Amino acid sequence: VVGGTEAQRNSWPSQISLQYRSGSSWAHTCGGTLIRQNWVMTAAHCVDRELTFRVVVGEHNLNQNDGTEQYVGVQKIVVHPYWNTDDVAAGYDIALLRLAQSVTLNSYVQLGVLPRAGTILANNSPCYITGWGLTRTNGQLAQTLQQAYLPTVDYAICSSSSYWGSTVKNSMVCAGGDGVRSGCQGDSGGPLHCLVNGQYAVHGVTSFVSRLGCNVTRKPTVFTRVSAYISWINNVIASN
Ligand SMILES: *[C@@](O)(c1nnc(C(C)(C)C)o1)[C@@H](NC(=O)Cn1c(-c2ccccc2)ncc(N)c1=O)C(C)C
Repeated sequence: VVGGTEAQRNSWPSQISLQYRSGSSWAHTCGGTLIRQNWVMTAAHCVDRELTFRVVVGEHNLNQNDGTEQYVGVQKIVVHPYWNTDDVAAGYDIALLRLAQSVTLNSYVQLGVLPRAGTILANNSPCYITGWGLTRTNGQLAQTLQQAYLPTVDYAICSSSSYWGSTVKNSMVCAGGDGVRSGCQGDSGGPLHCLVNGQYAVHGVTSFVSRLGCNVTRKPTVFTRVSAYISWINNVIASN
């Protein structure tokens, strides 16, 4: 997250860190959202590689024992049937991970609430992106969970020429684009929390940014619109 601030320890309990084993250690690669005690929602492009993954919940500082972490393995990965490797502009950038074990819920580990199917947010809706991603373009990962106020940019504006044009689809959500704050490498697969009716719900799964850089003016961070896949999500968990 570029232009963010450190999130409080118990602010975003649904956030998880998706890690893969590199050598004899584990390294954070993407974010994700806990939606069931044994199911995690993330980006398809995060699990496109033939790597061994693990999930960490109750995580705050990547390199320090917080005394709240739970480490669980991934037992099954379900990518959207229409997902096309490396083709993030086509959409369908979403995947579900079935955990090897059910995690324990407490003040640091909670399920993120999903929006009702078809829900679209008004322009400039208050949202927050969270993650341990790069704090600067071509910089380095954050040590502690970061958060940044990222207001939505409706489809009409985001799909305009001065913005993303045809690259963005209606199955996506645009947030930010002020040139100061944004998502960045390592935030992928994570949640976009938006305030709706006094409650925070996960309306997006972080997908991509401009090839030019993370925080580019008029190039908001793009997310998969969660509300467009509620039926798919329910179908997967129900038969797995
Ligand atoms: C997303 O954070 C993410 N996913 N993988 C990674 C690495 C491996 C840590 C860099 O970071 C990142 N978004 C993207 O990387 C999306 N992206 C791609 C792309 C496509 C397929 C697989 C990986 C990456 N390609 C081009 C551009 N412009 C992208 O943003 C953050 C959300 C910024």
